[PDB]
Amino acid sequence: MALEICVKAAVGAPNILGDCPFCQRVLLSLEEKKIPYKSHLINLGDKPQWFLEISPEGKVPVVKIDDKWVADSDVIVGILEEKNPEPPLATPPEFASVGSKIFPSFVKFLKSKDPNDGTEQALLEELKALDGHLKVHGPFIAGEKITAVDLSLAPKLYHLEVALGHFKNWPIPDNLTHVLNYIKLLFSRESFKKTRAAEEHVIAGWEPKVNA
Ligand SMILES: *SC[C@H](NC(=O)CC[C@H](N)C(=O)O)C(=O)NCC(=O)O
Repeated sequence: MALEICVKAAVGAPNILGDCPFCQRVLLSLEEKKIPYKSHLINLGDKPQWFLEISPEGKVPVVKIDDKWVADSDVIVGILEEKNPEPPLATPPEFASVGSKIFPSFVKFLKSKDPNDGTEQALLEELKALDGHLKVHGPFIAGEKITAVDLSLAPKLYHLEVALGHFKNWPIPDNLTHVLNYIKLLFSRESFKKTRAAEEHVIAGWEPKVNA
């Protein structure tokens, strides 16, 4: 019965969330559904021994759906948006084609040993290719409503705004007229606003993950 979820505790502050935007996806779909769940803050620097019985890689996120474990957040989202008591949302439209390039390229932006100044010249055209069709639909990165492309990207855009803001506060121009207003929606709803990490505890989670 029920839903139990294991998620990133902050570095040094085990009672709050820190850097794992992949955990923030799982909170986002549960809070869009408003469905009852139970959350377990895992310290990744000192992992509970029983946590390997839930996640064989020792990673977060991992969940229990009806007490049965599921790891990796794109698989966890795939099962939650297909096999749950609230309506299923596992429908990827055309926005998943560009969004699946943005998905790793915005993690590589936060790991830009390979220059971000050269990478950004592709990211502006990735954002234009998404935004040019999203401005026909209006509100969300999957179109008229939240589906898999918001669940793939929404916490990663807020994580870029915070963690890239610490050294290269990269502006979204008003020509990206969906993207620049969609970032303001991350401070709203149950689905985005409840999932917002403490912003120092994103930055102090992300620094060693420029390397690791
Ligand atoms: S976010 C911190 C690490 N998790 C992941 O990177 C999850 C990637 C998956 N494909 C996903 O769920 O989407 C993590 O748990 N690191 C362990 C550590 O010891 O820090």
